[PDB]
Amino acid sequence: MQQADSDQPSKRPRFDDSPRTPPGVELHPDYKTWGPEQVCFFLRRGGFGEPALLKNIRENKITGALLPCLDESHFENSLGERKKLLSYIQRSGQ
Amino acid sequence: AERAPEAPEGAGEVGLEQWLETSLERINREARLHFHPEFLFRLWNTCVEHWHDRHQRSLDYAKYRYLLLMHKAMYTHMQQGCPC
Amino acid sequence: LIFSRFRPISVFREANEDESGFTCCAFSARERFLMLGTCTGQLKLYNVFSGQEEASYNCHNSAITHLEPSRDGSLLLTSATWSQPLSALWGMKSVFDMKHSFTEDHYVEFSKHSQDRVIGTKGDIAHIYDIQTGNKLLTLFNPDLANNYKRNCATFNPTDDLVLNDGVLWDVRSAQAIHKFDKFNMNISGVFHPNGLEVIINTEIWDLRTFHLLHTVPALDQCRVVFNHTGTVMYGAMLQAKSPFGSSFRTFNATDYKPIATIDVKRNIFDLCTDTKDCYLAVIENQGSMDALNMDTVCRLYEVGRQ
Ligand SMILES: [Zn+2]
Repeated sequence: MQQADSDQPSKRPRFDDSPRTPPGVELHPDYKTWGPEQVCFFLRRGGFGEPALLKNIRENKITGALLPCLDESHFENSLGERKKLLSYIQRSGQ
Repeated sequence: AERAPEAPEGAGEVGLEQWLETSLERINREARLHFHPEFLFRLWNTCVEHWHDRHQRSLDYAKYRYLLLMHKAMYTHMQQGCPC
Repeated sequence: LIFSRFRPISVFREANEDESGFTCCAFSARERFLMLGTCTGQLKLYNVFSGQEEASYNCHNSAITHLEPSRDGSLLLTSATWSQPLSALWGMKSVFDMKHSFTEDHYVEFSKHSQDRVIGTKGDIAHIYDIQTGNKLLTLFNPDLANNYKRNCATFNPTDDLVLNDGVLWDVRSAQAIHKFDKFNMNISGVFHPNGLEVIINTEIWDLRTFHLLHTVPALDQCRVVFNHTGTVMYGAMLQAKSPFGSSFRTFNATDYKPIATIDVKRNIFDLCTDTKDCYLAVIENQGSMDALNMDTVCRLYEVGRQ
């Protein structure tokens, strides 16, 4: 009796019922067009989604065009991480 | 008095996983026709950074909350009037 | 002028969700129920008196944008946002089943006098369907006269003689355009006054007999307009061309088009509706933020008359 294409689960995901036990769409082809939001997705895929870093990316309105021009002193404003991030951005696709 | 009709047989049967990913696929394709990726990523990033990372919820819960936000955004936009 | 006072008395939330996502509301045929549509396609019936969720149905794969029960409680029309089928007709009498779908029609409504027909809208085209068979009875489209309104909703006049579609006036039994109303906005296509005498397109109020302009009413700009059962008052809530929904609704007098009140609910209004006895006003309210995260949307019930 129920149309299977309009059907939904009866159980809805609830916060207090959904603990973590331990992608969706794609970026623009050229880095230059990225807003700070697309830059944050990019940074998170590299393992650099420290909540402080992405906050600065947003406050300082750092775009994708800007993203190649940066240094570890910027990244301070955890020396080992800054080296990896600097390396990540270097070796990347766009 | 006024009675409310019985639910159809078979309502609620579909699994979360299957429903979630089919939904995410459909709305994402559709949204890309109406929104610029910055907006799309603004909804995705908040949901994942907030529900998945800070509040340590499953990715499925985060995706589910993104789904809810995209639906409402699609709703707003089409009520406003779509050029195409 | 009792439509100057509204007292919030009740609130409805989705009972099984962290965040409510009502997108639509309509009282049931016999007004025992508030029918609330949700942003994922569900329909939910709340008992107005008890306040409890009495039923839940799965209707579409996108947000519900419109709900119209038939006066006889036999049928329900629904519309979605972007998922096909966009509209559908449902049975209401024993089991909830889909009678017919209108795949490409993003808005539907019953004929007014005898509710035996459904008029649907696909862009600039209006379709008229028979309720029993679901067959398309006719297609109203005149390419020459089109205004191309972005929010076009075709609609029957009170007596089902006439159709307003994309700012064009159609005579139903000859199936021919008899007047194009000139275009003064991009979005609102317009509506019949319940008195069957005037047409309200956006700001402009036209006279059907003479096609002379009667009033221009700047307050109505981009407002979704709603008449009370007796045709004495229109409610109005903006949806502009940060959230585009107005934070407030204005009531007017339907005879002289003069303001009566300007009510601020301090929340984004997604939709509103009112019962026939003019006791209650239900308003879908959304928590506006520059913050994407907060999109909790509830239905607040108002008592009209009471401060
Ligand atoms: Zn669009």
